[PDB]
Order: sequence, then C-alpha cells, then structure tokens
Amino acid sequence: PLIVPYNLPLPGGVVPRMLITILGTVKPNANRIALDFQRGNDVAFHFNPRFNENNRRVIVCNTKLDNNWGREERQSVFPFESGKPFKIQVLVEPDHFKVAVNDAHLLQYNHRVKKLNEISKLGISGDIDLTSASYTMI
Ligand SMILES: CO[C@@H]1[C@@H](n2cc(-c3cc(F)c(F)c(F)c3)nn2)[C@@H](O)[C@@H](CO)O[C@H]1S[C@@H]1COC[C@H](n2cc(-c3cncnc3)nn2)[C@H]1O
Ligand SMILES: [Cl-]
Ligand SMILES: [Cl-]
Ligand SMILES: [Cl-]
Ligand SMILES: [Cl-]
Ligand SMILES: [Mg+2]
Repeated sequence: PLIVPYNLPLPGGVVPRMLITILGTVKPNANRIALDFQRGNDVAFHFNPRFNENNRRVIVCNTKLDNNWGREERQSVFPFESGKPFKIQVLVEPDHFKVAVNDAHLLQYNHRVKKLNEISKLGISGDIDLTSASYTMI
C-alpha cells in the first residue's frame, strides 16, 4: 500500500546491471498504467500499458524530450490482466532497458537518453494498487 502516483528516487541515476522491481495489483476494469524513468522534465523511458486503445490491449513505450514525445515503440504481447497481481522488472543493460513481467521477458527499449546517471526518478501512475517499488544491483 503505496500512494499512486508514486515517485521512487534513483540516487545518482541508473547504470547497467541495476534492476528495478515494481510489485502491485491491476485494478478491476483498468484503463492505463505508466512507468516514467525521468531525467529532470525529460522522460528517458515511458512504459505504458493501455487496456483499451481501439478495443485492443497494447504496450506503448516512448521518450519525452523538451516536452515532446518521440517515436512510439509498440508491443501487442500484453501480460497484464485486470484484477491480478503483477511484477515488473526493469533491468538496465548497456544499450537498452530490458523489461520482464511475471518472470517472462516482454521487451527491450534502446537508450535514447544517454546520460544514464541523470535518470534519477521513477514515476509510477495509473490503474494499480502499488505494493512496492525498489532497486538492486545484480
Ligand atoms: C495520453 O497521452 C499519451 C501520453 N501519456 C500517457 C500518460 C499517462 C498518464 C498517467 F497518469 C497514467 F496513469 C498513464 F497510464 C498514462 N501521460 N501521457 C504518452 O503515453 C504518449 C506516448 O507517445 O502518448 C500519448 S497518446 C498519443 C497522442 O498522439 C497519437 C498517438 N498515437 C495513436 C496511435 C495509434 C497507433 N496505432 C494504433 N492505434 C493508435 N499511434 N500513435 C497516441 O499514442
Ligand atoms: Cl495512455
Ligand atoms: Cl483487462
Ligand atoms: Cl542525454
Ligand atoms: Cl530526475
Ligand atoms: Mg542491441
């Protein structure tokens, strides 16, 4: 039981081999969820499950620079279910973020923002009950 939207500080930003783990439960009749890895006002990595975009479930990922969204990267593999407990793991790798949901690889997102050590906050928003948000090095 964390309040959403939630901000998780990432002290000194991110680095390869840093693992961020988000645990929560999707609300019944969910519409949207977002994780925003921020570099100040920029969004280095936005990870955004949409439960009803034109009656399809899709994951949208993108980057926001100087208040402008870039080119979306879309994934129709959709591992979330309304009402169910989930685990999102975001592993920072040298060239990409790697995302696994419920221990199954979902997607990678190549780094657009290159100053990894300035990506110093993770925002968590949308239609979830949030249980925990933490990080470790592996
Ligand atoms: C509603 O605005 C979103 C942005 N967004 C989401 C949130 C958000 C905030 C929260 F508090 C949340 F809890 C939360 F989950 C999400 N805040 N900003 C962000 O997700 C951004 C990422 O690019 O998208 C915009 S909507 C963007 C607008 O312009 C057209 C884009 N469009 C449509 C299609 C297309 C392609 N193929 C098939 N069908 C439709 N393709 N592109 C569309 O996706
Ligand atoms: Cl959205
Ligand atoms: Cl659903
Ligand atoms: Cl940068
Ligand atoms: Cl930041
Ligand atoms: Mg590569």
